[PDB]
Amino acid sequence: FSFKKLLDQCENQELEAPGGIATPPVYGQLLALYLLHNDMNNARYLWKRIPPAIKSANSELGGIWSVGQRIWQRDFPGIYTTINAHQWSETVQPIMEALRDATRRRAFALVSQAYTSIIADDFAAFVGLPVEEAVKGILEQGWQADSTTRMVLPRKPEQQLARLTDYVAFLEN
Amino acid sequence: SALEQFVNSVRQLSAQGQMTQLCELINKSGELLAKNLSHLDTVLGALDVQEHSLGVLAVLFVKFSMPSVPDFETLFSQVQLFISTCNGEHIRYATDTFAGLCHQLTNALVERKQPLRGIGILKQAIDKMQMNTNQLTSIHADLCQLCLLAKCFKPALPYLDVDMMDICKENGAYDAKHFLCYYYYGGMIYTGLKNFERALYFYEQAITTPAMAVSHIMLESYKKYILVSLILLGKVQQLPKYTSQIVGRFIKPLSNAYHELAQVYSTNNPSELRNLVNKHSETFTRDNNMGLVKQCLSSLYKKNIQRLTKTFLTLSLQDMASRVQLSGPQEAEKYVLHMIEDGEIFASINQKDGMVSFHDNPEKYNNPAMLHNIDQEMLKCIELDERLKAMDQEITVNPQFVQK
Amino acid sequence: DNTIHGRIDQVNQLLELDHQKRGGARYTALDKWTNQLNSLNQAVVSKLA
Amino acid sequence: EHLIAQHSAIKMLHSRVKLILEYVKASEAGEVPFNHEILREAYALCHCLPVLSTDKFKTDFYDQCNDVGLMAYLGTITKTCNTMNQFVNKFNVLYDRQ
Amino acid sequence: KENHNRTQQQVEAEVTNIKKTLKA
Amino acid sequence: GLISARVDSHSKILYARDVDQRSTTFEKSLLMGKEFQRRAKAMMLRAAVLRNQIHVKSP
Repeated sequence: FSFKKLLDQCENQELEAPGGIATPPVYGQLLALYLLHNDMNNARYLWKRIPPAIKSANSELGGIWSVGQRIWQRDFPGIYTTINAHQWSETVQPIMEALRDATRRRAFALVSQAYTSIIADDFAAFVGLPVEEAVKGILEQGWQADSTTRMVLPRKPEQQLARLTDYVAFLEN
Repeated sequence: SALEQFVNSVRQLSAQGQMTQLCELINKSGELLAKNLSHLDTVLGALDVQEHSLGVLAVLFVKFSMPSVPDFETLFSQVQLFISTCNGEHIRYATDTFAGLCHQLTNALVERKQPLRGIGILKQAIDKMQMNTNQLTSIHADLCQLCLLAKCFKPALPYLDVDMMDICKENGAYDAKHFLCYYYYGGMIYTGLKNFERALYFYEQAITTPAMAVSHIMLESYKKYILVSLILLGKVQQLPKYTSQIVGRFIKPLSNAYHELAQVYSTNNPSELRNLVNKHSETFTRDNNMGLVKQCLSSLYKKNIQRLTKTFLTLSLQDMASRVQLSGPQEAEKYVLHMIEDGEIFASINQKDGMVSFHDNPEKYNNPAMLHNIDQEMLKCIELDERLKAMDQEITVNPQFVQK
Repeated sequence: DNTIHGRIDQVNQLLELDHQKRGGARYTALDKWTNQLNSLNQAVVSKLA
Repeated sequence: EHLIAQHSAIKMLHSRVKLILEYVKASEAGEVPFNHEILREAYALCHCLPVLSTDKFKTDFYDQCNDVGLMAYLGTITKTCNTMNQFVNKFNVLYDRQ
Repeated sequence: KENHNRTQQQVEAEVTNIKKTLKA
Repeated sequence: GLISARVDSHSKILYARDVDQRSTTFEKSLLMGKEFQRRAKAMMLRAAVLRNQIHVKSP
């Protein structure tokens, strides 16, 4: 969509724009946008190469590498709790508004084939909703819950003729 | 005084041919060339700079001291502008001082600890010095180190995903150090991004270099080769037949901790592996690959769990976390869930009964999308055969290959 | 003693007889071809030592 | 030479479907007496398409396609191995120092 | 097919010419 | 490779499994193709280094 273009723009402004060190705005923007695309391998090195002067001056970046560890050591309640802890200017607010949706869709896709019967209490922590609100919204998708025990059962949801001629012309030379 | 004759000569000898004598008179040096030439550099660059600027800058940069003294910012700007807009195919007549200039820039940046500015410079120098994109140059070993000392692994990815088929001679020079360093640093970069399948290949292409003496860039390409092979596969892969015998004579005995680690990672038992990591903790941390070893310990569990799929159709979580020695059904649940999420295993958890059911039924080859996979794999072989024929006909017509 | 071509099912008290014969000669030939190419390729490559 | 044997049979089916279409259009606009039988058989012929688009068909068809694709893949691997051997033999003549 | 055999015949002609001029 | 069976340790039932010839053939053929391409690339690089005569001297 539009986030990939922003990502490559910050990559270019990190490489060739500065005299070795870029501005904290683009630094934090890139750090937070790496997490959205699930690229923790690059994000760890981005945090490791940050000079130890932006970290001690612009402390907000230290906040962003507080969501990341939660993705690193996979912990969905940790992700949801840490996202709702800090706040910055209008540079990461739409980043951590699509990160929320991405994480909540990742959890839904995770408990759709890994689990065939899961407690509703654990499902609420996975998706990131209150248990009562989670169970009622589950039933629309067709997943059959089971009350009085809280055991939701997730349920699974033009040139060929040219190519063959190209293969024949190659085999026979 | 005299330089005015030299400056004018390059002005008139160039733009009319006579390119053979140009490199001859450039090689005549000038005995420090009256190092105050910083003023004449800009005027000499008629049209798209020139070639004599390379000769001036090569001498300027390697005064074996005070690069150009504190003129660094100006020197760096001159180098950057020159490399960005040198243009012309003339820059390929002297791929002996161009590589030297890039190497000197890399060494200065590494010494000054700013290996991020040069990643953008040695990206046009590579692009504007090789014939095609499948040719290995001595500069490829500089970018792969600049983007490794300054953790920025993604810029080097376009230059590591090409299967090289030719190596630039560079009109002399190009010692084996550059070839070994490129295929070692590329392996390190690929390992850092957790692409082990190609990191193993890159390390292997450095071990099998022809050799007659032990070099301390092939030792730390066998030590890491063992670990990457133990992570990606369950065992140490067999090195190719044409491997130099030096690896099997001195390199192997020098790496004895890693062979012991593989020996323990041959009988599946994490208890001994955890002890061996600590007993040899000095060797594994002196070689700096401590952290690539703990990945082997963490991968032993993931290998054992996958080995459970070949015998069982439904296992209990408490019972499962007693053969792989995970010590707890709660931790075995997350160990299985992580492996399912990564596409390493095919299983489903049942928290009600608390049991893991193994499916073992990924795919039946009746998909119109698998046809795409077969088509791509066939096209890659077709292109490979075309390349082989192309660089076979160039030998069939060689005048030397008619007398023998 | 190779007299009944079937298998018993103890938990269901059944007897499942073998009646279907898929193509077993084409896939065996393809396996032999693949296994022989896997060795021919190595023999060809090792000549460039 | 194989595609021409299938180019002379499609050219016969096309030159009949075209004639039937021309007759149907002539009957519509009005050029020949309205014959009910012909215009009913033409309706049945039109209703006969597609020919057997069931779900089991597009698994056997793809089975066959994938089997032939794998056979073609192995054929190209064999030809590339032959070219490999030819190049290696031609190379270990010039660049031989033993 | 025509292009491949033209290329093969041209390579053969070049090799024959090289063989002929080699007799010097 | 003595018994082609799978244990079901819930009702304690030993099931007999049957290998799919077609899927096994496809898997092993694709793996062979991947290895062949890897070896081809390695050999081409070996030819380049042998042609350029790249080696490390004892000095």
